Amino acid sequence: DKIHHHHHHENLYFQGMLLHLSTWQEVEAYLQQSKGIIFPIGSTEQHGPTGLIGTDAICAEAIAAGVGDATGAIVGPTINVGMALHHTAFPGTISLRPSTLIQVVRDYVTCLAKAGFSKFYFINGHGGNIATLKAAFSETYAHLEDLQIANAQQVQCQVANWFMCGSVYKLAKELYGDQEGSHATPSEVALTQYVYPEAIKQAPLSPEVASGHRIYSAADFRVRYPDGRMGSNPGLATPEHGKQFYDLAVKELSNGYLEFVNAD
Amino acid sequence: HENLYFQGMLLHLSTWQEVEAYLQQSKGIIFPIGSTEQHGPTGLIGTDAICAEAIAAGVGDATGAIVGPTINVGMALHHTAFPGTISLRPSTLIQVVRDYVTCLAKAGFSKFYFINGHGGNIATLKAAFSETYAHLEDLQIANAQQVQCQVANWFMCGSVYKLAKELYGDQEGSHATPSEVALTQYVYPEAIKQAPLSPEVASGHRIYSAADFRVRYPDGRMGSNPGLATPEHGKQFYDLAVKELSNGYLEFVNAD
Amino acid sequence: QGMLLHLSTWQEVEAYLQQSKGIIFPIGSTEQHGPTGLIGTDAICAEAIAAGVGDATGAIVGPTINVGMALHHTAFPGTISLRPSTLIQVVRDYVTCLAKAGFSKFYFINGHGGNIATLKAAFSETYAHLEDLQIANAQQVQCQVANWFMCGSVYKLAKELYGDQEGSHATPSEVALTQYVYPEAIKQAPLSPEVASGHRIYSAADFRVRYPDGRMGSNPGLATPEHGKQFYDLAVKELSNGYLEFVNAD
Amino acid sequence: QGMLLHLSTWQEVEAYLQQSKGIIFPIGSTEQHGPTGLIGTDAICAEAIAAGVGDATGAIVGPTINVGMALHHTAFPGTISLRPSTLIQVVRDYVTCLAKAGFSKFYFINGHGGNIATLKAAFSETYAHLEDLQIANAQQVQCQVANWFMCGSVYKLAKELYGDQEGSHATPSEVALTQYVYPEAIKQAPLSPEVASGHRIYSAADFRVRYPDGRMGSNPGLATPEHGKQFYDLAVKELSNGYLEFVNAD
Amino acid sequence: DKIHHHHHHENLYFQGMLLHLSTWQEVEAYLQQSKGIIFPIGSTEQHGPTGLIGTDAICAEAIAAGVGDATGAIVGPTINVGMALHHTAFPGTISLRPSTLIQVVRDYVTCLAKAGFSKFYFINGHGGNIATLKAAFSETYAHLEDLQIANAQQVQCQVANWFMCGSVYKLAKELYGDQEGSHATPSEVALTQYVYPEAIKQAPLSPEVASGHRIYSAADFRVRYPDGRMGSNPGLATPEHGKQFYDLAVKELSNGYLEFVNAD
Amino acid sequence: HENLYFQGMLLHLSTWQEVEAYLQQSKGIIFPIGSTEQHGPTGLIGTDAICAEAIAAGVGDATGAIVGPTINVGMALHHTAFPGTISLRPSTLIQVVRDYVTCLAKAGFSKFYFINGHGGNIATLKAAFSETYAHLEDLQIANAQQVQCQVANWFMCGSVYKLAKELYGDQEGSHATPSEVALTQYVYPEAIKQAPLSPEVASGHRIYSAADFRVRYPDGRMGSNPGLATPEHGKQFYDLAVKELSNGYLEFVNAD
Ligand SMILES: [Cl-]
Ligand code: NI
Ligand code: NI
Ligand code: NI
Ligand code: NI
Ligand code: NI
Ligand code: NI
Repeated sequence: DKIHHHHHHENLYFQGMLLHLSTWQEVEAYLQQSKGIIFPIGSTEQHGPTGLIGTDAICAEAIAAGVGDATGAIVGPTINVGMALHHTAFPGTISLRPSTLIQVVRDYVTCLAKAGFSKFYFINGHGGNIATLKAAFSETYAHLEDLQIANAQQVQCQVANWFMCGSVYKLAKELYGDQEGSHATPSEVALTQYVYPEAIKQAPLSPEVASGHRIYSAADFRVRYPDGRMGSNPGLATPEHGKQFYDLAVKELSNGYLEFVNAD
Repeated sequence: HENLYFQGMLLHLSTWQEVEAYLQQSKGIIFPIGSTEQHGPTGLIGTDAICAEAIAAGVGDATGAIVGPTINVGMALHHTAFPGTISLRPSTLIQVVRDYVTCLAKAGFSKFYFINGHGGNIATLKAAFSETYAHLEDLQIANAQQVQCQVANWFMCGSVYKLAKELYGDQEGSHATPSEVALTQYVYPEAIKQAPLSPEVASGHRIYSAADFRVRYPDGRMGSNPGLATPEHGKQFYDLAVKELSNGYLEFVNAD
Repeated sequence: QGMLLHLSTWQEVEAYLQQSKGIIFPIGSTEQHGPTGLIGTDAICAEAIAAGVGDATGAIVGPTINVGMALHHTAFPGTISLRPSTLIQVVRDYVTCLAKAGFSKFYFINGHGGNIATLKAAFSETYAHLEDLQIANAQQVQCQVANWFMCGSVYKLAKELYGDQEGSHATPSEVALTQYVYPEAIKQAPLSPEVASGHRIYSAADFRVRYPDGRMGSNPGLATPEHGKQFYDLAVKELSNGYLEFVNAD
Repeated sequence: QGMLLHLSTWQEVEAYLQQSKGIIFPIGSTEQHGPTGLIGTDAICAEAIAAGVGDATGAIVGPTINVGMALHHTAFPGTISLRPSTLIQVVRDYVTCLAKAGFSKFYFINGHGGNIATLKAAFSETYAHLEDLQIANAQQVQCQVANWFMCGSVYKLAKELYGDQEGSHATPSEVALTQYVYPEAIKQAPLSPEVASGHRIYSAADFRVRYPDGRMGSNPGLATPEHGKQFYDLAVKELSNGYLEFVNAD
Repeated sequence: DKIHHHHHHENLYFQGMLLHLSTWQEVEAYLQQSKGIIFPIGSTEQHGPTGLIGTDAICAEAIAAGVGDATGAIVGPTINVGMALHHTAFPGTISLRPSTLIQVVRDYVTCLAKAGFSKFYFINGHGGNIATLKAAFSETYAHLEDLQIANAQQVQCQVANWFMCGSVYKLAKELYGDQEGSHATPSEVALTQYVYPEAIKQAPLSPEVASGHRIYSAADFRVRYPDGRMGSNPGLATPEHGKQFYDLAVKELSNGYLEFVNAD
Repeated sequence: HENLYFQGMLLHLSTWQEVEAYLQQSKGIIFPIGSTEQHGPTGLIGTDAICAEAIAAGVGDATGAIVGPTINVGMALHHTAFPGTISLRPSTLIQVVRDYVTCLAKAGFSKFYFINGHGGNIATLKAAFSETYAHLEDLQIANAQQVQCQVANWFMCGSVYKLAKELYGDQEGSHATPSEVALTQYVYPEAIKQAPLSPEVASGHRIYSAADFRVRYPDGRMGSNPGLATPEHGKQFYDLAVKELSNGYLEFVNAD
């Protein structure tokens, strides 16, 4: 079909309750039952010769829709561009400054907190967002207090990193060992291959890959990691492994969301 | 029978090496930009992002453009008294646009075509374009003088305005319009909403604070009867918009 | 009838606020207007029109915003511009101060097309800020921009007198108005026969490549001060009616 | 001799820049000046003095910065103020635009004491910004603020005519100068015999508690326009000499 | 003595080479030999009934001076106020916004990078600074690139958290067990008692202490942790334990600084 | 023989419960604010922070004030062409001051006395005070109308200026002065520096860009012979400053 030609993506994403496919009256009705909302947050950045530039957004989005569906949580629109400053020496990377992302998060949370949302669960696909997100939460809490927003004291934000789930790390170790690496990992590439089997990329991977975890300026990054991979053999990925990572991430983060939303 | 061949690509479904190859033949990129805001009793909160994203995909598919990820939240401050609206400040959106365009300009992109679904974004976007040009000059980005941004508003296309007037007349209105709701019904037939619509609807175009807005427009509609929308009409709006914006994109990217 | 804020005492502004909540700001720009045009053109037009509207309506007229969003003209010497982000914070500051005192109808009489997008962005920023601050009248505060050069009567007279030679910048209509206001500062300079048509505006460096003498499509040699008085009187009449329709609306 | 930037073409500014790198900005404020003082006082004084200095020196005079840092006066209706942070970004924008064109001696003729600290902060911010941007003339760019009310001759005449009744705000010297410039706008209003002495300025709410009619220590009833002309002529002479010593220094 | 009445502090702090006790010519001479600089970073925040409001700054400062002395590193002036937004419901807490701290770090690093410093080792005493600091580094790298600062590509920042040293955690476990907690910990209080034996505080500690690690708004924080402690029995601290923590932290972070400054 | 009794306390050496008790009797707090900047061939980079911090400690010790932690980096942009200078932008320092004062004002502090060692901080600090008052009003902080900030510059004390003129005459100068270097020698006798000082020193008070500053003042001095400094002179400056600022603090905190 002309409009809808990513069928695996559509099966995974168009489940549960998306904010974008709801009316304001439906959101008002939802808010009688729950004050929780899930934001998928990723990145638009290089993922080596074979990785999708959207990998982090693709992963977060797909898992978030799954968690929404499993928990009854409303799922907001995906934050597609985050803090990816160190990947800007590769073309197609888009990044905000940390200071810009903090203001974006502040704006999102303030609008929704005024409506009565108080449990904000960010399902994150990009390690580089973690620090800025946590900073943004702190900035946001102080802003809500300064505004004397009615529910300010109740408003809570948490980031859940799908790639830090214990079930996910344990499977990646079992399948890929010390070739999982830190960026353009076979686990995340596996997941993208499951969501978008039509976009599986064929490209050579140099047989030696730069290792280590050191990340400074964009210019330094590309010198250290010339093809953009850190330590990783994404050629071990399969869409079958991808489904496994999807199912583990959704199960573990459904429990995590429910523990969050049900906590005081 | 027919085949389906897509000219362009989603940035998100491309590798850095595919982007590099692309920049050898073109310096253009399309961004769909919408909004997450109330659209009345029957309208999707995502309407403007859905319309932008679908049209932008169609234009990419007909022209060869790389299409970037959808900017899903925009300048919707006057809609914040209805739950589910998310808005950036204008000042925040200026810095987001500045950040997007600076990163891609450094890579050699120079023609940024924003396909917009929300009239509230227009002023802030144009302001962002001016701010960005001056920033690119300040940083002495190698291609700064060649970098061009344009906003194309699907709902201002002459063929769209004309078809809306034929189909809906004075019941098109200004917000939660049957033409935009019709497009969302075509795109997502299984998300078509049923709710009551009061027969009298507040008219006029005056928009100030969020709290004033909800008093003037109690259900969220401005002048509109989105109950007139059909997915069949939707397909006509899609086609008209994609044609016109495909020609617009190509006229822009090939201009000096 | 009308008063310049600058020529009023605070006690007079207090007395004014018992009878009206409206204030007019002239907003222009400091930018090149071709070989014969004044760098202050947009400020001059806006200031003079706003004074006349004040006189006709009894409105209080604030001080002229002389520097606006003119970034695309900075490749010509004498241009002064704010960043859009700066002008947003300027407008937010102006309106917050005056909203706190009781003003709630802000009518910006604008002389520069480059300001419009940034002003509309500034309005939206300002409404959310007044709500954040819980300013007493926040919900009633309204801002409107009125562009003298988009008045129906002004556009019509421009089209009748100059046709396609009006163009988009350094226009004979605005130059005519400035000749009327400052007959001592009427400029004579060469005007190359060739002038770029089209409306494309990007970086400042690109703008001067496209529009080498600073004009966009215009023949400002057609301007006379007699035409200038007609534009003045027309803009004052139409924006006097616009101001009153605004301040009396709900 | 001197030219208003607003009444010049870009070609005239280009010709000017072959002979001089200097520009004068009048900077004032929009704020209460007691029962008899004009809200535009500081702008009016600065604008008029700067015009006269331009005439005497051949300097180009930029458009008047009409709204400055007047936050402590916002409990009185009609005050307009920028935040210091906003005024910093305004000055940075002005000077960056003009430095790029070749201007390198920026002489700010100031009418409001409240601006001084923010202007000096703005200068320092601006120098670092021009260095960050590697603007061609960055190292040569200099800004100076000249406060007409701190001119030695002005202070002296004020002390001779008014003594201790000069005070610190809504002063007879500044009011005299405004009567001279706008004889049509001379105000009459009651002036309570009691007026607070002392110089303490904190929040806007505290300021109006301390200075209930807006005056600080002043008897502006002493002002005449004849005194106003003396202050005008003195400020023009001293700041004409100050401008020339500035533009000719290394 | 009248001017100098904190003698243990002075013995620990006035060693090695402090930037503040150097001329510009001495700094120029230093830069021929090394491009590294240590910043102590702490916080000004409540530390329970018995903890010093300066604890995080006191700890970072004292350890940084020790590391400077052991390594030959120049030690910059202490960043006394950081990101402590969640402690503001207790009087005497001072905090920056994350966005403000990012600009502070950007300004410090830009000035020093222009002079030729390229290895910035932040010895941190406050967990709440970590996210904002990492964000600030990223913002700073992109700023240095935008400025085309001569050494931009070489400039590296790292944060080293004294309380996350493996030798420190291992001693705290051995001495305090599960009464170490997360805030106003006996380990950090022990360290302050060693640096400032004259400022040892006597105050009652409620025998039950709120546990858990959840931190949201300042208002929520004080409800959760009424005396300001998280999980901790700082009454187990002694100045003798303090010396041990000081010596372990200096040894481990001297190795960490040397590994950092000597790395490519 | 003599005893030493200190009236006030360092905020850093106090508990939150001691601060609460203190706020029952006083709403005053002192901040030492200095700078990290070159001070010529013989001057400490920390001079302004050292002088502020020592004087502020002395004032606390004589008056009962709580003294906050030293603001060690200030507005020193014109000193950045000499290595070891650290400066905030004025705009950054405004937000730092705003953040400090907002947090402490919410706790009930209302008299903020800044003991300053660097003339370059004065303009930015005064600007910060105005910005902060407006911010406190915007936030409707309970004590906003009572919050007062003052800057006291030790080097502008009448008794300090007078003693400097007696001791050093026209060789005091404007930067890296013998009076400030003398105070640092008294405070830190073991950090006294020996380096050559050219007998001719550039005079005048003109300060613009950092690069201009180094051309005008090649060794960093403005008009000064800091070789005249002794720690004995230092003690006199310390004593004079602490007396005058102790009276200043008490006059401020007890004023309406
Ligand atoms: Cl982190
Ligand atoms: Ni990834
Ligand atoms: Ni819409
Ligand atoms: Ni014009
Ligand atoms: Ni005045
Ligand atoms: Ni701690
Ligand atoms: Ni000094």
